Amino acid sequence: RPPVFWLQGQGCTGCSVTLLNSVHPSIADVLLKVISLEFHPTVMAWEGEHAIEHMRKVAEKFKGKFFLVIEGSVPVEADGKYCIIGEANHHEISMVDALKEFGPNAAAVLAVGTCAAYGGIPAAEGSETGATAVSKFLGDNGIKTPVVNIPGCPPHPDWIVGTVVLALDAIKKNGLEGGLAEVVKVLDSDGRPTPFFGRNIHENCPYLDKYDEGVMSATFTDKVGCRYDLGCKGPMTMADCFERKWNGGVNWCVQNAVCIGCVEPDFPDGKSPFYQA
Amino acid sequence: GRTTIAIDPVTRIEGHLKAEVVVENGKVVDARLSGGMYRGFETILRGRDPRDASQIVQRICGVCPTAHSTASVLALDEAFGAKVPNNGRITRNLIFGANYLQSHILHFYHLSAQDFVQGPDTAPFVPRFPKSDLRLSKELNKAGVDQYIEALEVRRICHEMVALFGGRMPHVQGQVVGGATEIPTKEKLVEYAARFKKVRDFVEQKYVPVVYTIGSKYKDMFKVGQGFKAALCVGAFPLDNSGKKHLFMPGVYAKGKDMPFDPSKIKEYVKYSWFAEETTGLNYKEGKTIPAPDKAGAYSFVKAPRYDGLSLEVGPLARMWVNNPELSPVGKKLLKDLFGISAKKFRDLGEEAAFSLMGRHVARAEETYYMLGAIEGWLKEIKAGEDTVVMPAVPASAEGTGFTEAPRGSLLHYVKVKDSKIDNYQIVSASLWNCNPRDDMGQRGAVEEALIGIPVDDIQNPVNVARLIRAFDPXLGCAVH
Ligand code: SF4
Ligand code: SF4
Ligand code: FCO
Ligand SMILES: [Cl-]
Ligand SMILES: [Fe+2]
Ligand code: NI
Repeated sequence: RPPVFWLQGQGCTGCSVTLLNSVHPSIADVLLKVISLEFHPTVMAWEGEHAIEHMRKVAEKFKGKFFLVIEGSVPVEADGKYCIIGEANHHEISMVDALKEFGPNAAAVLAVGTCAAYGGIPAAEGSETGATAVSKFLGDNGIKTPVVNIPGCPPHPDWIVGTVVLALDAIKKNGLEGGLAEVVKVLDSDGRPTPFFGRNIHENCPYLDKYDEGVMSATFTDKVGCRYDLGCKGPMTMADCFERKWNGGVNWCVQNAVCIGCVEPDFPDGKSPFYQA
Repeated sequence: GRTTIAIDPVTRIEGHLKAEVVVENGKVVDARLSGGMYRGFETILRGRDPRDASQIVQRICGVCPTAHSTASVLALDEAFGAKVPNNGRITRNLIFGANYLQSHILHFYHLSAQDFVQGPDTAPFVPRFPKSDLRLSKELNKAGVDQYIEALEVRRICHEMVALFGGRMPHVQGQVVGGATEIPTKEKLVEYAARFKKVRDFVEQKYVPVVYTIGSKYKDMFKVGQGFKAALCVGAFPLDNSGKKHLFMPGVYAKGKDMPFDPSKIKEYVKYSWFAEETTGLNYKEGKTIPAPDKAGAYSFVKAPRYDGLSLEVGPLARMWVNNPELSPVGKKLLKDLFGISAKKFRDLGEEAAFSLMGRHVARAEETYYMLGAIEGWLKEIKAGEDTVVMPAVPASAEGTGFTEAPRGSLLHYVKVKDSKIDNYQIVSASLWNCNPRDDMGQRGAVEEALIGIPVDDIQNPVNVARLIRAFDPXLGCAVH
């Protein structure tokens, strides 16, 4: 049962919260039987340098075998000072330093959320922290550990759990190394698993007929027309929200309002203004 | 004689926090809180279409995004001159109210309960301090574990409630300038009410009773954590369309006195914060956010907000104290049976016990019950099919301020619009009021002060430092933004 360490950089904890909303039949087993969530600052029992040292002892015992979940971007300006994640016997550990320490020794890294995947809101125009995507940061620092991106702001819990399931099945079938190689084959050019991000929202939208007819809603509460004029970014967005919907299937963004393209590498600036085409 | 203890990360909170305390003769005698992660939303927002704010700001915090959504759309409503339709006002209350339920349940069970309840021998419930001061009987400890598990379901259902009219959660799509984007249907109102009944039953039968019952085994924890005994509420959940009656009415309480809230008395100091010295002491309408991560003497990315010079706290205790509602039936009964206390209204707990480590947990449970009544009312008030939004034009020049109460306390957003774009956007949030560093005059932040006197009889197992902090339910994403 491999350990998982969940490190957050410049995130909003939305990736943890979205996972707490999972109704995936496998999630309890993932946490109780398949892996061991040894470090997670939002929910773990211990604290402080003790929690950091616990993670370090586990990481040493499972060198090459543990998994990192990284949420949030990694800020490089000011020598990493815009994100400190812990302190060990007076020595501060920035997100930069944490990834330089643990990154080389992980079996793989899951970059969860658009911030970790692509930079996201912390990297957007007007920011000043040098917010950097996980894969870019690791590459820039010569760390070749495999990274899978599971974006969204936040991701749907099914994308996170589903990617874990994909990986589990691949690793059972071909071993750690070979398994990861099979996972690579089903990633798109932005490092996203194609089962969840391989279809365009707009091509699969229930309002596509209205789009084609040129019937556009002029107020959000008109649910008959297409939402394009209200700012819907479905045409430029690769995600399966149209099918699984959100929060136990009770709604989704296009039904409720508009898609804002939250899974895309240019989010938010390339998807803004949100409420104009 | 003095021992300094540093805790980084403080866990079972949201976000990045370091606490440093000095312990002497078994008690905390000094404290410093450091918010260690910064993003800079107030500068990221500049130059954008102001309507984008009501999406961007939610990413300050995935635990309380509906609060930021609310504050933002209220600011935008003012700046745009938008009159939210009655049914949209109520819809917004239903979207946001449901996350109060989610957030308080998450906080007590998934963040706080391990402070008092021993988890099983599996990660992430072990390892932990060898002497964790976990006092509950076999039976009551098991009830805590069982309810933590059940609460995973309940908090998830609360987010389903949020998403019914909000689109999804975290990060609702359904609140915009001018109201709410989806008119409630009869069928979806039935769905919301079915879930709400499950949540109500859990709150009434499990959550409220367990907080009092666990509290009755930790009566010592009502005797510490008082801090300044000063509180702020800025109002929340409008109950009419004329901006006066609210579920929580505004007010300030300090030195035993109640006074009105005047937002012009807010100033944010930065001497001990990693921001440029010249930006100290600004009211939010003139706020500036210029990071200075190397500035000597500073120790946090949280600014230091003060109300007419006072360091105040916010959250359920603040609101319940300021508004002084009647206590829940189950609370009244357990106060009698377990504590020997006859109490009718919240202030009957007395100031000392209310403003305490355990008092804050009690206030949050009581407030969860209080919110059930409000949501029940809104489910009767809402009208299926009635329009919930107007579609205002973007003004070229305007300003607006949105005031509300996030689950952790007072929140305001201020926007200034120039050339149809955001010229300034300033946020003064709940955990900013609680978890801030010293101001320029050396006055501690609310939680820093509440740490003073906290018992640490065992420096190898200093569990009460973070227990105190967790009582305030911090989220440092909010505090720093
Ligand atoms: S623009 Fe949006 S609402 Fe219209 S068809 Fe495309 S995805 Fe659907
Ligand atoms: S519909 Fe669009 S904005 Fe909503 S979750 Fe899916 S990709 Fe993100
Ligand atoms: N609740 C919440 Fe978030 C914080 N602190 C805000 O405002
Ligand atoms: Cl909220
Ligand atoms: Fe601010
Ligand atoms: Ni928050």
